[PDB]
Amino acid sequence: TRLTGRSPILLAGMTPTTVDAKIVAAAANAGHWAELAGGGQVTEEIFGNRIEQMAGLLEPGRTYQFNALFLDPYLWKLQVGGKRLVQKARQSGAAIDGVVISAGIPDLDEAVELIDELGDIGISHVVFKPGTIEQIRSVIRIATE
Amino acid sequence: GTPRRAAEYLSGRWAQAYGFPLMPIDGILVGTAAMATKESTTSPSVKRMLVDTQGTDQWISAGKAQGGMASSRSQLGADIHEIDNSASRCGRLLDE
Amino acid sequence: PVIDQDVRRWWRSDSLWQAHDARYDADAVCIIPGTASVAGITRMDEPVGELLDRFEQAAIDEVLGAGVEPKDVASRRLGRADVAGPLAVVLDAPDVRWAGRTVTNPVHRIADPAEWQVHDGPENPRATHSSTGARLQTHGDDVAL
Repeated sequence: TRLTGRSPILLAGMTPTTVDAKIVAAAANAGHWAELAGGGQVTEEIFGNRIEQMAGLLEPGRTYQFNALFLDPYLWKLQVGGKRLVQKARQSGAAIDGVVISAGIPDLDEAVELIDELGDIGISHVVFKPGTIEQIRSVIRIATE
Repeated sequence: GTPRRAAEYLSGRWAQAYGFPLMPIDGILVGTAAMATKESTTSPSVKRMLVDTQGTDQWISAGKAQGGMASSRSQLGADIHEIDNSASRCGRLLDE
Repeated sequence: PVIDQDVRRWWRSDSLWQAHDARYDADAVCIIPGTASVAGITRMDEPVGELLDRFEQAAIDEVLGAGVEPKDVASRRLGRADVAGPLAVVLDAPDVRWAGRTVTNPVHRIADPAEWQVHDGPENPRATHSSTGARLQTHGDDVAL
C-alpha cells in the first residue's frame, strides 16, 4: 500500500473472468489493484474497443493495470513485443500504470531492457509472477542487478 | 478463501504450524473468489453451479476427481483444474 | 469436424469463452476454478468492492485487536516519509491527469525520486530543486509548481 497507494487485496488477471471492462473498472473504482486480462484481447479492434470501454467506465482519477502472457508468442508480439499496443495506449493517455508478466520469467538483459522500456513511457509497475523456487531466485537476481 | 485465511497469511501467523517466527507479507491476490460477483459476466447457471460445488483441501492426482473438482490435461498437455461435470468427463476420456 | 488422432486438440481448442453466454447449460461447459476458494465462496451476485473490503476488514480487525491507535495519514501512498500534507501527495504521485489525459507527473519528471529539498520552517512545507530552481509552493490547500 505504501508503494502503490491501493488496498492490499488484489484482483488477479483471469482470462475468462477479468477479460471484461465491467468487473475490472468496478474493482478499480473501488480502490483496488484491478487487472485487465490479456488472454482475450486477440486482435487490434477488440483491444482498442476495450480501451475505449475502460475510458468510458472509469471516473476521473482512477487507474487500472494490465496482464500480459509471456510464453504465448503471437499474443505477446501483439501486446508488448512486436507491435506495442500497451505502449501506444499509454502514450495516447490510457490509465495503465502496471504490467504483470505472467507464465514465465525473461532472462537478465531483456528483463532489464523491459523494465527500462516501460519506465521510459511511465508504466512504473512492472511486476513478475514466478512458478517455482528457481523462478523466484531468478527474480531475486533481477532485483539485485 | 475465507478472509480469516487471508488474515492468517497476511499477519505471518501461518508459520507457527511449521515452527518458525512470524513471516509477514504485504499483499494477497484473489482470483477465484471473485468469479461469482455481480459485475462478472459468467452465466447465472454457472454461478449457481459454482456456489453449489465445494472443493477439497488436499491434492487431486492427474486424471481423477475428488469432491466436486477435478484436475485434467489441456490442449498442449499442461494441467488444469475443472469442475467435475460433463466437460470434465469428456476431457479425461479424450486424455485417455 | 472429425474424429481422429488430434481429437483432443480439436475439442480443447479455445474452450473457455462458452462459460460467459446464457445459451449453454452449466453442465456441458468448461469451468476452471481453484480448489480451496470454491469452498471459500458462499453466495451469489455480490459486489466486488464489498468483497475486497471484507477481505481487508478481517485483517484490520485482527490487527486492531492488539489495541493499536491508528495515526492520521493524509493519503495512502506515503512515499518520502518526512513531510506530510498536500505536497506529500504531489511528490509521491507518479501520474497526473492533465486535461483529460494521463501524463506522468511533471514534478516527478524533473527529478524522478526524492531529490527535492524540503523546508518546514514557519510550518509551510515547500520543496525546491537546486540544479534547476523549481519550487513547490502551497497556496493554502493547493499546490503550485
